[PDB]
Amino acid sequence: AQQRTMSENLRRNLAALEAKISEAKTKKNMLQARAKAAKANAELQQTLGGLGT
Amino acid sequence: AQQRTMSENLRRNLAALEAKISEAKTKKNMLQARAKAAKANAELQQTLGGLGT
Amino acid sequence: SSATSAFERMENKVLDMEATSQAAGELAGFGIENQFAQLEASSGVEDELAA
Amino acid sequence: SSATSAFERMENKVLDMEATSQAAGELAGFGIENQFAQLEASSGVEDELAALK
Amino acid sequence: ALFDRLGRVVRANLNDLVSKAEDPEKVLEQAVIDMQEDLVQLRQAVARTIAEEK
Amino acid sequence: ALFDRLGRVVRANLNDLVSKAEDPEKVLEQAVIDMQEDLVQLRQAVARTIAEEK
Amino acid sequence: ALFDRLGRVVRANLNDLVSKAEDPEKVLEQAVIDMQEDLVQLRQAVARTIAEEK
Amino acid sequence: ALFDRLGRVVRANLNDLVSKAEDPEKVLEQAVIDMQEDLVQLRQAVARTIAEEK
Amino acid sequence: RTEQRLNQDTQEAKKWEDRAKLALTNGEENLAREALARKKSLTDTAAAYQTQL
Amino acid sequence: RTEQRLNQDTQEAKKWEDRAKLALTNGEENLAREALARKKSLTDTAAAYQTQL
Ligand SMILES: Nc1ncnc2c1ncn2[C@@H]1O[C@H](COP(=O)(O)OP(=O)(O)O)[C@@H](O)[C@H]1O
Repeated sequence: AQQRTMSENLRRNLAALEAKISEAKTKKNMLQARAKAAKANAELQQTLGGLGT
Repeated sequence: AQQRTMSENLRRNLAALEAKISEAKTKKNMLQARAKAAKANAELQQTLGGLGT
Repeated sequence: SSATSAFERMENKVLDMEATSQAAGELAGFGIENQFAQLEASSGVEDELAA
Repeated sequence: SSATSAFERMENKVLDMEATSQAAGELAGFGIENQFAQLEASSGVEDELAALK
Repeated sequence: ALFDRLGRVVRANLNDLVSKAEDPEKVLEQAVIDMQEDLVQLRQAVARTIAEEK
Repeated sequence: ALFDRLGRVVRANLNDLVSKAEDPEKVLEQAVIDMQEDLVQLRQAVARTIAEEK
Repeated sequence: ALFDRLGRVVRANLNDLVSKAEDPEKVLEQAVIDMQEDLVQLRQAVARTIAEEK
Repeated sequence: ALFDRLGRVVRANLNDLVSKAEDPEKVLEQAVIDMQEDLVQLRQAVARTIAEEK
Repeated sequence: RTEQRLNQDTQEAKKWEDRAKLALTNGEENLAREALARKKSLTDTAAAYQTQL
Repeated sequence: RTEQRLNQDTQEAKKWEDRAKLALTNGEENLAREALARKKSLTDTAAAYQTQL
């Protein structure tokens, strides 16, 4: 009974951790995409902006 | 009984301090934002200003 | 280490090419609604008659 | 020496910077409201006329 | 007070220098790599409490 | 004011020297090459948000 | 007392100088760091207390 | 006051010289660069503010 | 370039006029008002460019 | 150049004056006063230029 309830709680901590890591992976990737978008926008604003070489 | 009575007193004070620190943390961010915005506004006003050379 | 800081760094650069969004923002809102509405409605009555 | 005192100090400094910028604008030539008031009144009467027809 | 304030100013300056040097995108990425590893380590440890339970 | 004006004169002179040295045709061409590359990088990143969406 | 007055002037100048040397952006942030650093250690004590209670 | 008058003459000459040294073609352009440089930084602040609001 | 800028602003003003009216038909006066403010804004800018031309 | 500066000042004076009509209608009394005061100062400036011319 001690081991079973201990293991169940430990299992729940494991699921919570994983869920958070899944969340972080989703967040990470959209930020990478957005970062590349920002960079791309900047390049067009440079080339197709004002005057200069 | 003594342990239970005293460990609960400590929790009231931790909880109060947690409210307090988080208060500062949130205000820290918005204040930095406000400060950057204001700093920048002053910079633009100087540049745009026609007074002085 | 912060994911949030990573976002901000990106978040600013996003800012420089205009991101206050008085255009995209304004445009899209009433655009998508109004267009599709009037389109399909008027069009649809006329179509069915010929069919 | 404490964090809270330092914070109150930085906070006042920030508020003072917001106040400096505000005052600086008024002295510079702060219009805003003027333009805003006219554009508000214009869009009003124009929509009324637009709707009328 | 003089040195007490100096200490606070100094730590903030040091942290800022770190923040400046700090690539946030590698931190976040690097973090996911370590978190995944930790997840795996927890899974093995959990596997042992399950073996013991059984 | 003297140095303030000197600074403005100097930056303009420096920018002009850059503008002079600057081949505009390579800039524009070089730019298209980088923009195309960036487009590709965005496509991969987007591919990842699509995978996640799915 | 002139010695004490001299000291007061010296300290006042240095206190003003380090006040000027504060960078709110860095400092405000650093102050929060200190708050967290301190809390963590309180939490460790509350951690022990709770364990002892059990 | 003769010292102050001497200074005024010196500065007036140097101010006229740097005014003469201006090249409108370079300078006018450089001035615009400064305007943009400055704006970019304002935009970064407005960027943060907007993010915080959200 | 000035000629090009003038025409471009004139065209956008017509699109915003259309949008204000389409929005007005669909409903919401406040939305139409917002669209009109932009309509006027572009009209004003266009006038300036015309004179410049 | 004298003529050019002055001509300009006279146009700017009208922009303040015709702005004052809108402000008065709205009930923006202080804004209307400041607009009139601005018109006076430009009128004073314009006079000084004519003499100069
Ligand atoms: N004469 C010029 N006009 C416009 N941009 C220029 C010029 N010379 C150089 N540039 C570059 O183009 C950018 C223009 O600034 P930016 O803020 O993007 O323009 P805007 O404020 O119109 O969006 C600057 O970062 C600058 O490095």
